[PDB]
Amino acid sequence: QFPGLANKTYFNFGGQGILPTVALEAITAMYGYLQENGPFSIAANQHIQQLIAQLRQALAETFNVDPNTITITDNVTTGCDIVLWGLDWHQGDEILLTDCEHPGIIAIVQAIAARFGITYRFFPVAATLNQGDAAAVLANHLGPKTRLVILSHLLWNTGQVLPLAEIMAVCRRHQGNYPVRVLVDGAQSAGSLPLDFSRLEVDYYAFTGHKWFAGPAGVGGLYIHGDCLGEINPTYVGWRSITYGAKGEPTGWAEGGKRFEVATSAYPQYAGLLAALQLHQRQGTAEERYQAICQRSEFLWRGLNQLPHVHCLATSAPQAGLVSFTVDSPLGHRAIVQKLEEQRIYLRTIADPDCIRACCHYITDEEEINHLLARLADFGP
Amino acid sequence: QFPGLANKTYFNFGGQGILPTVALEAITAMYGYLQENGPFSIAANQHIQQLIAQLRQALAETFNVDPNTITITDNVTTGCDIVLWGLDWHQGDEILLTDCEHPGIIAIVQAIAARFGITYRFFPVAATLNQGDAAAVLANHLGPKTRLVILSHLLWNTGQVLPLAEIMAVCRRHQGNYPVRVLVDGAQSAGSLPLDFSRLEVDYYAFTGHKWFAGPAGVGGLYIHGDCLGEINPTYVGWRSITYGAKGEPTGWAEGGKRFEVATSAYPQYAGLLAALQLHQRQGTAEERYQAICQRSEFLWRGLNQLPHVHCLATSAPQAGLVSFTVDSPLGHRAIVQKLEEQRIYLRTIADPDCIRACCHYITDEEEINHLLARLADFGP
Ligand SMILES: Cc1ncc(COP(=O)(O)O)c(CNC(C)C(=O)O)c1O
Ligand SMILES: Cc1ncc(COP(=O)(O)O)c(CNC(C)C(=O)O)c1O
Ligand SMILES: N[C@@H](CSS)C(=O)O
Ligand SMILES: [K+]
Ligand SMILES: [K+]
Repeated sequence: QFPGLANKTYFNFGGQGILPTVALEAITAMYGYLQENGPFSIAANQHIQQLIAQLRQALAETFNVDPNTITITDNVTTGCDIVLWGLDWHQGDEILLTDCEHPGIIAIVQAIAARFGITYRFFPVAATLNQGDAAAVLANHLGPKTRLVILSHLLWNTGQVLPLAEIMAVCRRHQGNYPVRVLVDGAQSAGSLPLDFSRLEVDYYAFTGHKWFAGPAGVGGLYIHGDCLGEINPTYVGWRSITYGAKGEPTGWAEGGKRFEVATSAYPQYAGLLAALQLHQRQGTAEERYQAICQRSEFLWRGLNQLPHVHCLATSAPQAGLVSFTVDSPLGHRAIVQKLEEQRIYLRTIADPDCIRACCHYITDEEEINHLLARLADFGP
Repeated sequence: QFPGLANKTYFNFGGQGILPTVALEAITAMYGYLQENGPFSIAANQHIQQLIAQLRQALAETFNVDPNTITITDNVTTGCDIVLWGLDWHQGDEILLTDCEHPGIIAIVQAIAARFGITYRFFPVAATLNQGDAAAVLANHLGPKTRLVILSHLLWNTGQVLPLAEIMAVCRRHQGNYPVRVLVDGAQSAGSLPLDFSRLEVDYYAFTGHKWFAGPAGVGGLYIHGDCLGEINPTYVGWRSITYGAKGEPTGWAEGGKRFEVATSAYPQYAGLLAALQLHQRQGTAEERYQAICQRSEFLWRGLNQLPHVHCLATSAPQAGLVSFTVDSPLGHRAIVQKLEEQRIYLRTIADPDCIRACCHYITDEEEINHLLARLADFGP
């Protein structure tokens, strides 16, 4: 089902997943449908609307929520932009972000701070991978003007799964000028951790389809709890965002998540993500896949512990499929990742902390892990 | 090269262009390159950046401008959203729009009005298709508080080519509170009218590749004159928008137009637009192509004039490839467009004014036009 795995040793799912054959077939079939029946026509436009609704529904079912809470986007970042630019910020309002957030997300925050006169402070979570409590660190940083906390459910740099439920309680127990809300960056978590937003109570959860879900680059989504929808004003909008009047004029915002969708998008790619989502559910439940992912990451982590010059950041088994580690060598992590790539072994360098990250998916196997171990064994001080 | 033309009679280029074989080949080849070399790796990431640079450069050459003025987007609307949300609006600032702008664009202006307390009015341009002066109408509406004028270079509803140069001069000569700037919606003009931003001076020009340029749905762009760049603050941003420091931290904005680019997009589609652009230039100059488009639209227009129950909105030959008309019939224009599609003849209904629109491209032939005319003749009072 995943042809790209065969002639390589891939551990970069968190960067982009290997596209399954059913996804490529769906993409290709959609271009064909458009060429045959349109591309612009009553038939083609109806087929596109039906496709969009099917993908919105598939995502909704994935997270066990109502389709109205789902916005389709192009990537994780756009979901964060929609939430951050849509909040009715006031001068002096404060945003707290962990010290492990993506530089792109930090950039939106700086842009917001410049535009609305809000302020932002980081709180340290990287150091809580093996000890401490990230929820308690947050409690020690909440203030009177704190309105939004931004965190990645699964940290892209260290592989820690933040204690989201406990963190939500902490924010909800806080008595301040604002009911503290939390925007979750789910780039690594969605598609690997079992996520059920009925059971787990969240405010805003941004994700993408091109990483753990193994969809094509260019399609992602955003979840907004039904009760937080009214707090998010549309910013980037267009013809997909509105309801229409008698003369084709705008009369209001489209229902639910649609108000945040803009204009023409890569429709064939939506069919690709839908097909990939369906393939995963056929393999087993999110829970079974998650256990399989952990089985592989612990196997890799154990092997790495056995190599004398490799040092895993985590001192206990990985909580998900990310395994970060350093290598004692005169070379530097960037050179080591390049040398591994020359051997068709694919990992990624992490800037902070300075280390190397491997991603194990449920489709990763022991021979791949053992091959990675074999090649790393050669680096030394 | 344009396979989709066979077995249908297509006049919806303005909605979406028929994708050329070279474009589909380039899209498929890109998925293949990503499967073979990544999809996330040093090699794959470099190849994607190179592809992005090639597309930006090709767009730059298309309009005779420096690549630094080009932003890659997903559609026409996004370009307008970048310009509109990026300007530093103050209560009472005014935006003037023609009375023929797209509903999605009007909706952005409305969201802006609500958030910054700006105001907007329409100047009547529709009525200038056959008489009057749109530039003069603009002059009589220009005021001390007008900060920006939004207009479609080629009107999507009536097919009028607005006097952009004159209208630009009108705006330059004005003496008001703000130096008056003009944002152009080039959904219909780009790819049909010969456009040179070195010989034609514009401030902002939003376009897409999926209409007259015949690229895939999902890739477009925005031109911002260098003198206007600083006035546009990045709004939706992400990892593609910034430069990086030593610990991978944001250190400023990416070069030129890159700062308004967000995050992961459908890269294979970029290869598709690049290929469609290169084909579009393989077939004569923009002028030769524009003359061909007009030879086709005048032939349809003339033909429609001969049909007793059809009435073209334009009383002189169309200035571009759009030919709008009404039909005298109890059926209504939507039923007629549906019936035409039942015969694999593809046109579209326009909501204001109530009419039908046909798009003639340089690849449209007289047999297709004669076919549409034979079937249209069947309707009557
Ligand atoms: C926490 C997190 N947020 C946001 C993103 C940006 O992805 P989009 O392009 O979908 O907005 C990533 C991607 N990470 C990568 C690439 C990685 O860690 O290898 C991420 O890990
Ligand atoms: C003037 C104008 N502006 C903006 C758009 C929206 O395009 P994007 O999806 O690329 O933002 C269109 C679309 N027209 C159509 C569909 C038509 O003429 O049939 C348009 O004609
Ligand atoms: N290439 C950078 C972009 S920051 S989202 C990275 O993925 O680390
Ligand atoms: K070790
Ligand atoms: K007539």
